[PDB]
Amino acid sequence: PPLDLRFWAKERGLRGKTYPLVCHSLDAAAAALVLWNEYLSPGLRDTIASSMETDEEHAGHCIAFWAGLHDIGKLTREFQQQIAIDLSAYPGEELSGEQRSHAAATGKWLPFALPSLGYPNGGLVTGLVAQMLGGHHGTFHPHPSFQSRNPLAEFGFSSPHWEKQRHALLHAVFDATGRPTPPDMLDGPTASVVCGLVILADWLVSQEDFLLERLTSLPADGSASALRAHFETSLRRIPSLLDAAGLRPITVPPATFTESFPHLSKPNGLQASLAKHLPCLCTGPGLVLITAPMGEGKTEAAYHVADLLGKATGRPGRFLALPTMATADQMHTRLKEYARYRVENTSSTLALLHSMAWLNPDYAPADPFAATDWLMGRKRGLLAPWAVGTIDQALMAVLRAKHNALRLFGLAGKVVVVDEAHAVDPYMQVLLEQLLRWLGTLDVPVVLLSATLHHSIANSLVKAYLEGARGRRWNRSEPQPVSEVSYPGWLHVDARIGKVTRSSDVDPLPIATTPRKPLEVRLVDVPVKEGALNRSTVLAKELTPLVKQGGCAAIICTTVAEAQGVYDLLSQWFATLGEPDLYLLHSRFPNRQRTEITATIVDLFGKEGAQSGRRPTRGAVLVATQVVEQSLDLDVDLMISDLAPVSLLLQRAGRCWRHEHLGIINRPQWAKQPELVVLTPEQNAPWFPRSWTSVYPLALLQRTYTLLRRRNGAPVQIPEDVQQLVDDVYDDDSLAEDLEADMERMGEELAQRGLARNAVIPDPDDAEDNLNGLTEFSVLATRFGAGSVRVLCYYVDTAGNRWLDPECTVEFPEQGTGREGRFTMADCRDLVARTIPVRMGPWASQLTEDNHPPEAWRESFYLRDLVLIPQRVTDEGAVLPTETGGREWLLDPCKGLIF
DNA sequence: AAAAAAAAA
Ligand SMILES: Nc1ncnc2c1ncn2[C@@H]1O[C@H](COP(=O)(O)OP(=O)(O)OP(=O)(O)O)[C@@H](O)[C@H]1O
Ligand SMILES: [Fe+3]
Ligand SMILES: [Fe+3]
Repeated sequence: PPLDLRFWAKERGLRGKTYPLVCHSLDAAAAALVLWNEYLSPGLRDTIASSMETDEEHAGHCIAFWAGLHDIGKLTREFQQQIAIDLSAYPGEELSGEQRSHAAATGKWLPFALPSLGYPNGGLVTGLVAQMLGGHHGTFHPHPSFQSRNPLAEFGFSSPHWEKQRHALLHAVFDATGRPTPPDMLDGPTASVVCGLVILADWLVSQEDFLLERLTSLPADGSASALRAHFETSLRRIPSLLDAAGLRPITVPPATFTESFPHLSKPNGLQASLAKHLPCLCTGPGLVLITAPMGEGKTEAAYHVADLLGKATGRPGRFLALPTMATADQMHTRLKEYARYRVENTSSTLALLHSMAWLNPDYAPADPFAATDWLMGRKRGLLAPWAVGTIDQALMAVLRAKHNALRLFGLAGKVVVVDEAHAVDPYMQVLLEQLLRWLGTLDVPVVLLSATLHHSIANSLVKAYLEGARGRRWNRSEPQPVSEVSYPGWLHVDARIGKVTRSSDVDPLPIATTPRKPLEVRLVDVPVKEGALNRSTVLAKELTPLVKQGGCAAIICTTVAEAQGVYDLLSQWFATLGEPDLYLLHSRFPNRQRTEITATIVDLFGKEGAQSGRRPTRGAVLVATQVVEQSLDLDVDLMISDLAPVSLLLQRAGRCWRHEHLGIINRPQWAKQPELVVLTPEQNAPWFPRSWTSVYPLALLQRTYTLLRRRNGAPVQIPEDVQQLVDDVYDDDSLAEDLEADMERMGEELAQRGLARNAVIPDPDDAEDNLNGLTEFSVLATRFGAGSVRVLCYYVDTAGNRWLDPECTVEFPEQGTGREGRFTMADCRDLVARTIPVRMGPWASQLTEDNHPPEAWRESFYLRDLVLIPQRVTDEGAVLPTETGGREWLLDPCKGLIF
């Protein structure tokens, strides 16, 4: 029949005009086709068409055709009546009162009209294909159940009229994408990825510019050719939409190590053995597990590994996963330059992905690889050709929430690399395994970078990759894929056969790293007052040789109020000198402050301060919480930690003479050997302050302590005794002599790993025929725990007006400085910098209205959920600690927040 | 009682 163009698909923002539903549908079908050819990785396209068991011109045409049917659900009365419309020639199909999403309806009508064209009635293919189109807005719906023999009617689709036009529309786009015949196979994992494709497509033709332009040349009627005109017009315009979005693939030409990295003069022992023995092993899709110490160039190795795996799997896309927004920021630069160096001269962006990437002004817009607008959008990030972000951005592809199959699509065409794997806790590990699981089944090649990593984990990781690859999980009988991990050393995994080639099997060197002097480890007992450590005594003793001959020392404390006491203690102790330098650094400083301290600190004690002689010849001490453990270019002559689990101590203590080998540092006399003094309480099973049992499992401290007393002051070889210490503290049972406390630890780990299984999507086997499991729940974390809120201290005079400074001269912003007083990214960036991150606890449940921000701010994503912390200021101008949610707060200039 | 991450069509 002649398909009437009165049926619309868009009304929003057209200035009273409407866009016909055929036209939106074709547009989508075009965009989906273009995508297929020009955007998707070659190796991806193959994985999909292979899983459909077909050729690609065909595969992309079926995909082209489907994607056009995504909004067919809009052809119901419930949807089209919303705006003014004359449906006098379409009686019947009266309102139900159900209010079905058009998407759902699409998923509902499709499985009983697709066989018209050749699809298996009840065929898993028809099953999957209509389910994934019905989920074209990021929620999947269950396969339609029905009791009669005429479900098209059971589901509402009952008018002969309306049903011809649904068919006309069905038929129109069938004609356009070339009447493609149904594939034989299609499964869940492929179909969710194909979902992402359709979604990206619905988005690209949904923009107002595109639409308003197409709005000037609407075909005059439903004729197969008026429509073939339009389908061809849109076919023509989509590529320029890719270019606006910075979507073109970043393609790097094959090269050696030395060619890729001209600048790097000498390859690393590790690097030489990778660049040599991997080209052969990279037969196709598979996994590389690299593991080695700090500063051993793994990033550079990684960029390379990726490229071999890149050619092997038709995958130029890049995602590099990092443990913090910080380490991501830095690495964004490292890869942007690597791209400028490597790309052939001849508009594809390179993305920064984390919550804060708007507040970076060197990234976000107001150059090739420059971030574009469109790509700045909310879930899009992972759709960029290359991209570097936090690991959380990727695990969000395997939690159960909306658009996780967009997130999957993005990850699919790329090589993916996660650094500092060792970082992840039990909760995140479980999330990762399942990502690795789903990437396994999807032919995406994977790189894992780490420092020393415990074996159980390494096993579990690659095991997950292989369970995904082959399509069946592991047996209790089946012989574990990993039994020992070598530090340093690498490891390759093949998809085709699941062969775990180690380093020791392809080459016997052993891998060369930096040579460095054995670390001293000194258990030092400490007296106890009121449950916590009084350290006054032992501090005067260990840092007396600093106050005399100079030096660089670092004191690490388990908690924040601790390292604040240990700063006061030290601070008074220099007021007596009176004429070393003294620094404090934890998580509780306003962002603005935290940065510059970090800056000063990685200048003095950093590698750039030895090379520039800026390293302080007078004594210098730093007092830190576990902030030290992440991303700090430091080097200290002496270090003194409180006990932690060994894994953390050995990384806390990687800083000591981290740049000794450069021989560009004179160490003080007293600084004989690289030393870690480790505080511990004096006893009366081993016991610890509650504040240590609170952050670390009592059992884990107790083991670590005993694992050290088992050496009696013997030194730790590096990098040779490190892996045996990380494996053993967990593995040995004989280190545990409190069993209640050591069973609590194992229970608490179950707790976390358990919660994570509840967050995650299904194992791909289980999603073989049913996508509905993917987005179904009843906000999900990428991290176990209560989390942090951000607080902003405002100051209040007795009037009391509100100020941003204790000097009460910068009025509190009731408004912004953009047009109409809206807040801006520049405005938020400024504002956010005075906010400080405070761990959720009972206090946040007792928040009065003067802790809840101005109404102007509720309209801003960054500012919306800020908690305001008042700090009263006297008439004589003094900051008093102030009541807020049942605890006294005081932002101190030199110490940070204090509650 | 640590640190760490976290409106679309
Ligand atoms: N041949 C080489 N040997 C040692 N270092 C090198 C070499 N070539 C370059 N470097 C530099 O050494 C540093 C090594 O740090 P890299 O970026 O590899 O991180 P890493 O400490 O090795 O591991 P991670 O990625 O976890 O930080 C880099 O700054 C790199 O510029
Ligand atoms: Fe839709
Ligand atoms: Fe749509």
